[PDB]
Amino acid sequence: ARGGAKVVIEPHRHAGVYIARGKEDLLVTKNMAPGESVYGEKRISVEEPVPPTKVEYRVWNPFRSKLAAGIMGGLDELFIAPGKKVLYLGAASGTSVSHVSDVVGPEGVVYAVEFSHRPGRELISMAKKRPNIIPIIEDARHPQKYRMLIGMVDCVFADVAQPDQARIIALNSHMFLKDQGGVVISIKANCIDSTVDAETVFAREVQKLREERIKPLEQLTLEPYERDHCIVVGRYMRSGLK
Amino acid sequence: SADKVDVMIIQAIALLDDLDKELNTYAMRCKEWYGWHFPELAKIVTDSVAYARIILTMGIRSKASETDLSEILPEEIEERVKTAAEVSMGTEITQTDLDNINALAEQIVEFAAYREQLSNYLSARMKAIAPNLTQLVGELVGARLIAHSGSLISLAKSPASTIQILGAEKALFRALKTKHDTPKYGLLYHASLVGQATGKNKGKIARVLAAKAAVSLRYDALAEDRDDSGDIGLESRAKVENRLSQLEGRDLRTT
Amino acid sequence: APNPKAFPLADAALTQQILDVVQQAANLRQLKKGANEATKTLNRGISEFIIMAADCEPIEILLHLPLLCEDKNVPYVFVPSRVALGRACGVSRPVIAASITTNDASAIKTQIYAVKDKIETLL
Amino acid sequence: ISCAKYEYEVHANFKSCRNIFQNGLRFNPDVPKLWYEYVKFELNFITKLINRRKVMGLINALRGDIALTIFDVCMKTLGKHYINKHKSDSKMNIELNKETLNYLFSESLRYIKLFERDYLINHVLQFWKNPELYLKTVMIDITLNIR
Amino acid sequence: PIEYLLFEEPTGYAVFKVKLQQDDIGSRLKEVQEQINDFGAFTKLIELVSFAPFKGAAEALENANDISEGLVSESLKAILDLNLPKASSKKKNITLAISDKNLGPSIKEEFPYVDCISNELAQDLIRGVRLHGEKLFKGLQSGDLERAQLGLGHAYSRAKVKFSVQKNDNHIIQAIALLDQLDKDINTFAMRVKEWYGWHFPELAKLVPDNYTFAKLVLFIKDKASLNDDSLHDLAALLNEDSGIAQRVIDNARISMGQDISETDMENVCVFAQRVASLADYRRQLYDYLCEKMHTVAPNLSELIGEVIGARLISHAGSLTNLSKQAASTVQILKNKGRISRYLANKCSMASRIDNYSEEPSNVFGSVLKKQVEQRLEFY
RNA sequence: CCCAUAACCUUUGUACCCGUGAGAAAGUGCCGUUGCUAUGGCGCGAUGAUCUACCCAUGGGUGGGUACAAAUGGCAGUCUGACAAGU
Repeated sequence: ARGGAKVVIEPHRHAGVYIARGKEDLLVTKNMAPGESVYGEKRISVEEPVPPTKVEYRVWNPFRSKLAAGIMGGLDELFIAPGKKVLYLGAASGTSVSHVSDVVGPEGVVYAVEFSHRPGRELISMAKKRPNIIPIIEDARHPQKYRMLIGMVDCVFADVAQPDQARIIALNSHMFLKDQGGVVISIKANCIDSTVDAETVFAREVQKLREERIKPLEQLTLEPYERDHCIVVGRYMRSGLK
Repeated sequence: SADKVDVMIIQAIALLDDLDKELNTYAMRCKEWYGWHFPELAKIVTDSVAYARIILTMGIRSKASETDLSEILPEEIEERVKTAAEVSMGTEITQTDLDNINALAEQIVEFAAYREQLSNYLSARMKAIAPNLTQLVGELVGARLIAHSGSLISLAKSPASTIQILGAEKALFRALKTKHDTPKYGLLYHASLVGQATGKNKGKIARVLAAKAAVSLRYDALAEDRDDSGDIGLESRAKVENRLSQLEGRDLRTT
Repeated sequence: APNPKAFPLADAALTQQILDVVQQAANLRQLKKGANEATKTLNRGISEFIIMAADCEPIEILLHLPLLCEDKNVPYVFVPSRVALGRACGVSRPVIAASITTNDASAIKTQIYAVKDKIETLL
Repeated sequence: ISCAKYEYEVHANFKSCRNIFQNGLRFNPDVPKLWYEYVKFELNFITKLINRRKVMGLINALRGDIALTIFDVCMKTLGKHYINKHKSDSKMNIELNKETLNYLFSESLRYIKLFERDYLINHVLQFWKNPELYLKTVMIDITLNIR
Repeated sequence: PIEYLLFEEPTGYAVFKVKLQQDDIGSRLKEVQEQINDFGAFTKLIELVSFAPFKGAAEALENANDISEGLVSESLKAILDLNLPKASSKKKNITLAISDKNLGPSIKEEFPYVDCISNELAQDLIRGVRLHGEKLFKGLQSGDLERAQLGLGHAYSRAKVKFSVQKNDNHIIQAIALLDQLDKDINTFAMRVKEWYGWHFPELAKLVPDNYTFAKLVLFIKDKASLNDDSLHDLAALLNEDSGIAQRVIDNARISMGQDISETDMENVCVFAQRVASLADYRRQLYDYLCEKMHTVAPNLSELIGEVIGARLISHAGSLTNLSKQAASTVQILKNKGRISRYLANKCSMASRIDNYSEEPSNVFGSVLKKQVEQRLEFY
């Protein structure tokens, strides 16, 4: 709540992410870049035992990040792990890419891929601060444009709003994803098509991915924060979907 | 005599800790600028004087590929830095900003050598004022002792077990008000002798060192004709060596 | 080779249609006027879409918005006359940026959605 | 170089050696040593053919120009290579320009040590011009005419 | 008939010769996909024939840009010449596997006798090359793929955003925070030198107020003894004699009762004062440079309010971006004076946005804004 | 060792203080130029009008805060005390 209360931290079922419990509950992560707030977010910090050194944890804004509803809503298995590599289709800014850097931690890496320049400027300055994030400023439909820069990524996330969504995830996954890999989609009915209903759009898109050889494990609706979305968690199998 | 000034000695120790603190934050600022430039130095080495001397030596990654860096850093670290220069993640930085980083690294080297010179002044003055103490326990902890409990004659007036305590008074009074175990070392942990010992031996060496230090202190501050050498200090050290050697040589596992 | 940063401007037809919808919004309280209020509205997240002009003195005051609009995936269009925009707004002065806010309880909701669809097509 | 030296010192199939050298310069133009050995091999084929024409006459400058033009494309390529080797302000550009020119002309004097010899170096000097370095050049001019 | 495949790496290019082309018609089967997974059969499929790396970081950047657009580079043409055999243009075109169906035309128009292939076969094999990666290269490829990757990523992103150094402001943030720390330490070292020489001269401690004249005085005057007429004259060339402080300090030096400090306290307070004066010179220089970089980056701020005030504003902002993105309604700068400050805050918001997004400023409009500021000031 | 190298209060040094969004004020108003009347400037704004204790007739002294400084003010008092180790 206010900027003074004392709270308790807790390791989650998913690694990396922690629960911040006090009088009220929060979703928190560990920050690599100390002391620096990206978008004004209130931060917790702890001493840790040499004298103890100060580390810092950061709230994960559930009204703002389109992945935040994933953990609060509760996915069975999120493939982002404290050692793997994540491909990120559509980093608007720090608002999500910095948090995915914080959950993948030091050893892992994150590739932000985005096209519009001025978010590119904010991106590259943010990566200049934080050393696990490498941004690429190209269009998300041509891994043949950028195929020298990414080596065998472990799990793909996507939050693009363009109507090309199934095809572009199919392209990037077929290029760079490991076998038995993980894929997370954040899909918005209003930005694929309006008149047909949202759930029918969801069925259409999940059917398109099943055609594109990625078998979906589960979906979540993310009702209480933003209206009308879905988060799809699926597995790149490439070999015998059945 | 115009060399016996405890107020200058305590001003020295307070200045010493402040100087270390401000050196640390200044090296932080330099690290952040040259991390907006080129951070693999800041991730390979951390030692402030050596980092700043690299900054004084070379000024750009091409210059690093040109230059040699033998005497500042060992060569495997040097060439790893060179490989980081050959594959950097950085920009190129303007002339005026290079000049300012140069001036800052100059500041850092000056503060480091300045701090070493101030410690030299502290140690020589310590040997001038309370010589037996400097022969026995170490001038850093000697200055810290006088600084904690005030001045020389009062520190002499207090007895030996108090001198074994002096530091951890918070833990002491909490432990006595709550009826738990008293703390043993307190402040005398930072002596070279206790650094030689280990464990329950550290407890015994702690009380022994406090006692012989109390003899050194009472002879030192309340004498008329001090020889200014410290043979009393040396003999206390020798007896302490005998005691430490015997207690470490004593075996606990059966033979 | 690079565009002027007021990318993109619209047809005269889309300009006419947008000016009518913003005038009806001015009638029904769901139009808010002014770049400052546009910025606060984007921060509150209650902004549906953004009209901008391309003629004020100069245009970086209005050019701060594309960052926020692309930040929250909000459609933003351009019209070449701040004085025609003010006439549409029904105010005593030319306006450089206007926000159509969010309400699902509207009389012109469908027209808002229609023109928003047009914007997303022309983007 | 090992390939060329084999094919020349045992066989002297100078044509295949030359094509080896062409593709070698193509793969690595950046190597002043490779430029050095190619110029050496050119001059050795020249003096071999000239001793052959001499022993022909006894039993009874084109080459310098191709050497100097090889020197030309050498210098241009090396200059561009070290420009692109860390290509950025106005004063940065001026000082690094002076550094690069020092580099190239040190290397040109290395070729002078490798040494119509006077005419070849005079071409190098007018090529050079078109401070203390200026004095070094005019020193080389007058001492070369004494030579 | 998929004889050669061509891979590109953050270090360089490489070409592989195929041995055993997979039977295609089953390429949707579990078994051929597990052979594309495991290392056990991939080395049965593909052998190494050549690999030529780049020799410079700028060269890697330029070649990567070249591929990304789709034209062929000099290194690539040389590799193809030294690798691909001499084939015909009418019968048995030599077949090269290649990932980029749009790069295909340039290779075909370059070398007449090679047919590019971008089939799912080729996607399969090049995917396998990416997976088994460094483990295939037998030890040839030196230097981390990871570090080469990261360097090339930063370079490519910067070159396609057209990054600068002028439109950075982290120098402003760090320089102003350093300036604050310098002034804090310079006043605390003023207090410490004040007392630590006041044990020699409390008369000085009360006589002279300025820290810089304090340091200059304990520079020049050694102690309260070695004081003479030319010392008084050079003190007049220093702080003043006409203030009478010179007469006061020499008479208090005659009548002073503190310890005449010895040679070592003397040299130590000397080294202290010299260190403090050096830090003061550095701080003055760095402040002047801060004015310089403000007139460089965003001098509409210095135009409307001032250099250090705009700089304190950017440091509270976190960056020029966030100074712009902050709205003119919740800006906190430093009833009626509230009206004035509300107004100039709005004007400053306009100034920040223009000098943020605009490349180089409009101080004529800065002048308009400041003259309007003085006009609303003459209103109230 | 987690901080008496301080933490907290208290006493003195430095400070200013009760987000909303279209409504305010209510030949000439004040000057300029030119002579045998012609006339020069401006008269609200979306780029934002308006809201964000106690005494004495635009002074002080009380009243309360947070960010910064000094205290040899306060909480606040300095462990046990005759065996051990080898044969």
